[PDB]
Amino acid sequence: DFEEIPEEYLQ
Amino acid sequence: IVEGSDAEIGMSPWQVMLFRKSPQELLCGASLISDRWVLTAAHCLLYPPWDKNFTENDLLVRIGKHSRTRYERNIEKISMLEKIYIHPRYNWRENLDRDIALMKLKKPVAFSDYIHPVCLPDRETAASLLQAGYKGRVTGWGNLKETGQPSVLQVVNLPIVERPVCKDSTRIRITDNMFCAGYKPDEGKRGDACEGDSGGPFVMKSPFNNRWYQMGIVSWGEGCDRDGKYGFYTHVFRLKKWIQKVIDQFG
Amino acid sequence: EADCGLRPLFEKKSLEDKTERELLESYI
Ligand SMILES: N=C(N)NCCC[C@@H](NS(=O)(=O)Cc1ccccc1)C(=O)N1CCC[C@H]1C(=O)NCc1ccc(C(=N)N)cc1
Ligand SMILES: *[C@@H]1O[C@H](CO)[C@@H](O)[C@H](O)[C@H]1NC(C)=O
Ligand code: NA
Ligand code: NA
Repeated sequence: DFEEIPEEYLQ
Repeated sequence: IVEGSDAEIGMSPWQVMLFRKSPQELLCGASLISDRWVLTAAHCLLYPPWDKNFTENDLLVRIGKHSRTRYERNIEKISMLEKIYIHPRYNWRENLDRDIALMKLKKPVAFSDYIHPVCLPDRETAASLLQAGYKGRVTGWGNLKETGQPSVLQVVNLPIVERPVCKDSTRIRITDNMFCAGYKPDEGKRGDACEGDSGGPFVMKSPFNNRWYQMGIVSWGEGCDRDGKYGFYTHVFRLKKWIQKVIDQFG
Repeated sequence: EADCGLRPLFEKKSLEDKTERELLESYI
């Protein structure tokens, strides 16, 4: 149910 | 948080969400103690009985949040972890004694109306305020009931409980590095932390200097908001020498 | 920090939140 966060923060 | 209420905007600007990268989900609460350091419960990161052992690259820290699930554009800030430090004498085998961990951020977070650190107590503030009957405040995005989930950050005020009552409420061996809080059955009012609130702060507002101090970390409890049970919190002051040692050596 | 524990939207502007008085009242 979480909104996707900006791709820049992901790894 | 069970039987709490919606937080006000900016009410707990030190509240941190520990967020799992994949799958994306809430892992725990935590608190901001400086521009580069975040405090949480060790069991949020390491708990072998449940096959839990997170490393730095598994997680993100989300600071300035109010909504549990939304990406709060222009308000929240998301930070990567440089390194995790778990108390070397964290007792996950027995009773969660010394349930504390620090996380150093890769980059300093900018403070704002929604992002601001909490104070850690000195001996005197701890002595003055950690007394049975004195109330603190717990916040988090954890479960609303033992067995759903909140739209926004929840808050509840709870009284510290006398140590013999804490001890008599459980078969677990309680230590000086824990305290408990919550209402007694006879007192009527209720409320408690729950699953997902782990790692979040138990804070008290000093009447001497009007500053908020983090006295506890949400650690453990037998169910949530059960009559005759109490929430247990890591005693932050008792472990402050370790906190300072880590920050001094690695900060 | 020198400014730790003072919230921008509360203490810094001398506004109280809706339940902090409950805490103060318990500090007897
Ligand atoms: N063994 C005995 N007899 N007692 C100790 C039990 C410790 C354990 N209790 S538990 O009921 O499993 C906690 C729980 C898990 C899921 C949903 C609700 C509540 C517990 O709290 N644990 C086991 C390891 C991690 C920690 C935890 O889940 N912490 C999160 C937490 C849960 C509840 C509270 C609360 N204040 N009620 C606080 C933190
Ligand atoms: C947990 O992860 C670390 C690092 O990958 C590892 O060294 C350790 O042995 C693992 N198990 C623990 C700490 O119980
Ligand atoms: Na007991
Ligand atoms: Na209870």
